[PDB]
Amino acid sequence: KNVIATQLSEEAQVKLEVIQSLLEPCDRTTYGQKLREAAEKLNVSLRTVQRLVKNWEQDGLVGLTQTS
DNA sequence: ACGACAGATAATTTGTCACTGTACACTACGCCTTTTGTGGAGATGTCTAATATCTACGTTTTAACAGTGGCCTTATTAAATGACTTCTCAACCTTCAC
Repeated sequence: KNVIATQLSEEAQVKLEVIQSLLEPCDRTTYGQKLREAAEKLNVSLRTVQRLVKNWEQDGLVGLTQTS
């Protein structure tokens, strides 16, 4: 059933801030650079943003917020 | 792309040790109520054998006397006594004697 995110920490808000920018509809000719302009503000390599968006789709806002 | 090798790295628990909040300060099984089955007199009710009493049952004994039954010989003549009965209870005249 439903899992609701609450008490998001500020680095999770940073994760939200990229996710809300990647939510603009894109294609391979646009994903790569619109990802990279986020990777530079995540300050971490592209593949982590891939796992971030993976977990975001896999679990939502509670996917980008770490589980103990 | 993603995810897939060996290894980094942010947790996660294990273990130290300075610090502090707290009890020890004697102070619950005890006060009080109700039910309740067991128990001790103690007034009262229960109801008999029996040793008379208390007359009668009537039943013996007495004597009094009543009735039955046996016996008792009968004659004559005399006497005494007491009685009974019957009969009787004249009257004038003549004759011879003094």
